[PDB]
Amino acid sequence: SLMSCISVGTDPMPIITFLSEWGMEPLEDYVPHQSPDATRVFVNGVWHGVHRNPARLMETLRTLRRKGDINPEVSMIRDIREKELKIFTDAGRVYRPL
Amino acid sequence: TTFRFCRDCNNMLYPREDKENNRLLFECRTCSYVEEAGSPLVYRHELITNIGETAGVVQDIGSDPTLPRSDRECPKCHSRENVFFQSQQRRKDTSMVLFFVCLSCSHIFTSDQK
Amino acid sequence: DPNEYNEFPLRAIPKEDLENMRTHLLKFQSKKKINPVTDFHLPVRLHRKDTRNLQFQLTRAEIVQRQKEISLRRKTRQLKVLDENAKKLRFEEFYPWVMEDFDGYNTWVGSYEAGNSDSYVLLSVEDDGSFTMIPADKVYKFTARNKYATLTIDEAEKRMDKKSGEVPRWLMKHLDNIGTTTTRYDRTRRKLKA
Amino acid sequence: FDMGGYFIINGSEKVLIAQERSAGNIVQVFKKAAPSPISHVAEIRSALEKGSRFISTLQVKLYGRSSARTIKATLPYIKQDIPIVIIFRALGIIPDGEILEHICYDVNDWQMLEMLKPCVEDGFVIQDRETALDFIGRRGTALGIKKEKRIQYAKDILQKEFLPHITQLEGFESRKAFFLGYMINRLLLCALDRKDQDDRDHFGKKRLDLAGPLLAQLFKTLFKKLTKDIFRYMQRTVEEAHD
Amino acid sequence: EESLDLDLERSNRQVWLVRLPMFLAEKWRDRNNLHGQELGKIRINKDGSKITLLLNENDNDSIPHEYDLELTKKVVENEYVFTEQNLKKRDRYIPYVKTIPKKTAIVGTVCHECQVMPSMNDPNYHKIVEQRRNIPKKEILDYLFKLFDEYDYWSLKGLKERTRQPEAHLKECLDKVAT
Amino acid sequence: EGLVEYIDAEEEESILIAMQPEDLEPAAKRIRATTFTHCEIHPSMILGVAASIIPFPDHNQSPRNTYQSAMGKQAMGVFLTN
Amino acid sequence: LPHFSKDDYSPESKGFVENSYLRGLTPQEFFFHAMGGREGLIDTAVKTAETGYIQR
Amino acid sequence: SFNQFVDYTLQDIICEDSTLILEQLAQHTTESDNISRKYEISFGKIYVT
Ligand SMILES: [Zn+2]
Ligand SMILES: [Zn+2]
Repeated sequence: SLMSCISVGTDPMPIITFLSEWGMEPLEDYVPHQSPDATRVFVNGVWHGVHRNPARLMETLRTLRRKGDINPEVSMIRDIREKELKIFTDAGRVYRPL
Repeated sequence: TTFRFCRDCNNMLYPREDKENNRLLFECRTCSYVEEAGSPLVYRHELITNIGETAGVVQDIGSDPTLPRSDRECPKCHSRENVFFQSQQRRKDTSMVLFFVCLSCSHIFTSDQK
Repeated sequence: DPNEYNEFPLRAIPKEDLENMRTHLLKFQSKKKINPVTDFHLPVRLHRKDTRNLQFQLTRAEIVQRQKEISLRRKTRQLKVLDENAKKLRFEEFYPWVMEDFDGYNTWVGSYEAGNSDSYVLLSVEDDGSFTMIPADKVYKFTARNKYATLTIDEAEKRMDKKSGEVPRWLMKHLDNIGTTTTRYDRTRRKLKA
Repeated sequence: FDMGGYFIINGSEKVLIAQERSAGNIVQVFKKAAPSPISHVAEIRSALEKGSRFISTLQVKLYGRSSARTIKATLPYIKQDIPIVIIFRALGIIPDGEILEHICYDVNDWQMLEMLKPCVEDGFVIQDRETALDFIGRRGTALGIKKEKRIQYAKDILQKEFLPHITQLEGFESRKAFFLGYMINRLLLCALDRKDQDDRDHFGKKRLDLAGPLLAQLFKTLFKKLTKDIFRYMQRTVEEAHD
Repeated sequence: EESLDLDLERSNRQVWLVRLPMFLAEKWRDRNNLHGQELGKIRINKDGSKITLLLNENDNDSIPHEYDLELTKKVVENEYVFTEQNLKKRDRYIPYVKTIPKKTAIVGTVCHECQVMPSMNDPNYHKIVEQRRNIPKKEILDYLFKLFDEYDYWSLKGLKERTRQPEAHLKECLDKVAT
Repeated sequence: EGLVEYIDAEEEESILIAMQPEDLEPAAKRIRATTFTHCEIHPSMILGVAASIIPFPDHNQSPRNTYQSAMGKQAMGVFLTN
Repeated sequence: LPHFSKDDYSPESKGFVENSYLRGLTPQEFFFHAMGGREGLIDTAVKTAETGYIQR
Repeated sequence: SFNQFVDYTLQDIICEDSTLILEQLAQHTTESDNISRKYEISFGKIYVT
């Protein structure tokens, strides 16, 4: 379609480091009991760890990608129903403005 | 029907029988720790399942936009705001039950009319 | 804040002591608190050994008792290159860290995890209140092993082969009652008694 | 007016066309038909941009429609599918409660735990990590100084080739374990009918390959051919000279 | 030379573990740093549960000075930190697997883990966020007799280096007497 | 400065769209929720290049659109100026 | 379709084109119309080859 | 897509596999001894016209 566009990919490492710095638990000390409801975080499929308060991260990443500090091809989803949070930054996605 | 693990080494205790006193000795197989169970019920099947219609109630459902909103009252707090959605357990023979959750009382209630 | 606490900002380590030492990190895997300096039959020999057939391995007390009783070229090749640090890491962790008591009653086997050893950094208050400053280098996770007289490969294969509708429920207990495949602590006890 | 992203080959204007494919590195479940002994399978494709094409296909399979309740996982280069408790021990998780903590997350529910009990009973055979790592998966090449299999060789498999995203280096077995447990949980949810069957014609699970990636494929292939050819003529210039 | 056992008396020591922001880790893992100096000050409440880091101006304001030190774990168990400095220098048990157990030493246990977080109100704080966004037929005849006396399987190549002579002359001499 | 957003094919499983910028924005011609996060730019931009030439494409049958979109590539006119 | 809240079964949400060709279609209805037509086309494109083979 | 492939992805695909070495010490015993003849070939920055 007319305003369609194609993602060209961007290195996920700044996002990974950033997202660690704003509060994660890296998977190596995750335990299901002590965090019975915290949210999984994925980046291009690879799990990177669990996080406690998801909404603050979600709005923060929205503000950051709206301020122009993340390449706006990056797409995030908070699937609230399943305690999921996905970050996608590969090439080859299809997106349209809004 | 739940599993009890060996406290001494995290492996589930297995049913094994006292040959003479006739008791339910849940014994560990990894180590030699043994445990007396409570009830003669061991195995359990449930050939018919009918549960799961209210799944995934997270504490912050109202943060999503795509849930609709209505005007029934929570019969704990009577706030006129609420959120409703379809039953979660997606089988071909489930119902049209609506589950109302209110943001104020954070309380779930249905609208069954049997 | 008023001095309601040991306000000693960091005193860094001796740089001359920093060389030729590496300070890793120990991790245990059990729900109960473990203090080896109390529980273990000291002396404790933390070694880096191969673990091949550690069921038939050495007890220190058994070793002491046994010692007391006795007394064309191809000319063409290609090295597909690899990082020197990674290769050295492979060489170092080609054997893991093993620590036991003197009896061999309880053994613990380490392994390497590469999560966030770099980002961690150590701060210990000393006896005088000195706050020492150590950049931690690596972390090792240790699991107890053969605390319950583990079985072995071949009879295990005959067990897991589809010859039975179900394997025997108390098969390990029956094998122990037969007497085969004793624990390492039991082997040490038998060698001490004999 | 000739805004045109095309090429001139032999004086004729040639154009690429975007291809598509399923999204890599993403979880799909399936419901294979009744007459097959398999009922539900999970798939993970993978890639790593894109040395030797990085196919690295993985499955988790389920059997039966009862008593055939078992979870065999396929894996290269292991010629037989393996029950998963062996794999958990192979990654280095011994005690069964913590295998279960890897798999399921709500300790209160149980239906998954009775669903997993037979696989635990399969796992009653082997109680140590290298005594799991030993298991066969021959598929070549010639064995070196071995007894049955090098434990070193099996752990080299699990390190280098297996699941070639989340890591490849040396030390991330716990991450591999959680990833596997998540996969099992997804499969088990699909077969336990709490979550529906996946879809393949959702658009977001597709990507559009395009001029850059296509040129990347040709360039990688051609340059690896080139590297092989330059490695030739350098070993066999035994006589002079360094041209 | 020394003993083969580890150290134990430093078991009963308190060690604190810090998760660190990566710029601050690079500043604090320097060999030209680590000289006993005190680049900051810590501040615990009387009631606990909140620590800021009073970093001194040695950092020269590129990084902040007010760091909200967040205690990640209040109580920590089964954690022991140990060192290893190098050492001064059916019963067929292998004695030497070339294990080289150096001077291993406990130095304490861990009760707390905390994370350093710079307080966002500092101008250097959140500036780092956009920074992260920015980034001789007879003689040789007798000589041959000694040579095969030295070695009866004397090869032609060994013969040639022991002669340095015309080879056709060498070969016609050898077969006339022996092999 | 945060006025438009690029949205891939998945966040539509997380967002809500308005047709018009007036459709629910204040609280004999044609027959035509309060939690909108996005509004689409213009609904006519769901079309493609060929189908953006059909006048009043909302006023006929879809297979006829498909035929026309096929045939238009066979038309002739100018194609360039050089 | 992403322009409605979840869990509806009102006919306009699931695809009843109430309107008429004189008045034209609201864009959602336009999309559903495209769906139906596409279904017809692909059915023709498969049935023709199969019926030709069986006729031969 | 093309601009991405030219600006990056090309230097990347070169630098990921630049090294190629045949460093010859002796590849047998002696040779007395011999020394480690580093025949190495590696690629650096690339150029486009
Ligand atoms: Zn036990
Ligand atoms: Zn209420």
